[PDB]
Amino acid sequence: VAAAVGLAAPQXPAF
Repeated sequence: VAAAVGLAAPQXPAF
C-alpha cells in the first residue's frame, strides 16, 4: 500500500 507512494513519488514533480 505505502509502497505505491514510493514508486510513484519520483515522477510527481512533472505533474
